[PDB]
Amino acid sequence: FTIDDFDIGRPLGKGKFGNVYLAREKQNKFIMALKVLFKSQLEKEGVEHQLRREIEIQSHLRHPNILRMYNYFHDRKRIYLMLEFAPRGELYKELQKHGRFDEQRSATFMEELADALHYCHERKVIHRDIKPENLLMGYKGELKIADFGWSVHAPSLRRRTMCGTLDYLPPEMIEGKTHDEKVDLWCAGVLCYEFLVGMPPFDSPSHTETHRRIVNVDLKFPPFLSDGSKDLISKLLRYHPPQRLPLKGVMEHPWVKANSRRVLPPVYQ
Amino acid sequence: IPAWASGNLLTQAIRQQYYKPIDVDRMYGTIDSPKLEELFNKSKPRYFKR
Ligand SMILES: Nc1ncnc2c1ncn2[C@@H]1O[C@H](COP(=O)(O)OP(=O)(O)NP(=O)(O)O)[C@@H](O)[C@H]1O
Repeated sequence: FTIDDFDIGRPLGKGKFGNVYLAREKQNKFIMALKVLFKSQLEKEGVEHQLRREIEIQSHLRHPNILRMYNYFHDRKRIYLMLEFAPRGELYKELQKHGRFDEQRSATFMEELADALHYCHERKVIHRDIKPENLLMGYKGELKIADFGWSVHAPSLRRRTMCGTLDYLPPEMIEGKTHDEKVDLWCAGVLCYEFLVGMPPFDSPSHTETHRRIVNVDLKFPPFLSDGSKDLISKLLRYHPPQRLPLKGVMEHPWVKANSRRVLPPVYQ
Repeated sequence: IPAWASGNLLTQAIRQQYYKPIDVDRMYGTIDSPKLEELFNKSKPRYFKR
């Protein structure tokens, strides 16, 4: 592919290394997003290896709830990623606009998330930064995991890297322990709470107080939450990684079953 | 902004695409890609013959 295979429509957003454009591939008139990255900026920042790893991971995943990277190409100055267009845009914007999601919307997102994450884990990919800002939304509002920045393929070894986002950090990262794929189970629980409440569960005035709340699992449920939703969150936000509810458990949880209105997109044929 | 990319023509084309998915695996996934280790190296132009 080259840039002249596409009609450029309009900017969708400014990334750190270039813009993302709404584009239409000329030959099939197929609408996609083209993410443009400047090679010199990437090299200056020293992110080449990180970018390679992110592309290597995202470009080999095929799931309805993971944003697809169809292909990629480069020219003299730019690297171009050909991505699935998410017509309903950023999840975080929707949550901010509404303040909190209702149970139906939240359960639906949870089922989609757990399915995408299970797909990942079956391939020994750990995501490591699930939060609303890393999620986009499809035509029917389907969750799409979009940012694989912190992800890793971890076939054998446990990991040590502190990664993710303050409010979402699992206790084991804060304590300097090794971690595994169960980090994603914890983050799923933080996400479910934020969806329903509109604030993450360990919100605090300082980074040290947030860490303290996390490692103590100082979870205080607002009285408006349903017993089912509290049950799921409680089962994900376990101090001990091995005790967290598995992703198949999230999919099977009664609150998810009773409230989710998940619909699988049409597929070719 | 070209017309295809705004308001209604866009809305309409997105709907159309959701319900008539293309064989992306074939249409994009069989097409060659640059090696990852070559992304930061020399871009060679598409055409060179004499
Ligand atoms: N596939 C997409 N479909 C629709 N909008 C997109 C898509 N990808 C990116 N965008 C929009 O483009 C914006 C910036 O792109 P993104 O890849 O997120 O960079 P960012 O969010 O600024 N983070 P980074 O690129 O890491 O700085 C996003 O916030 C979206 O609003």
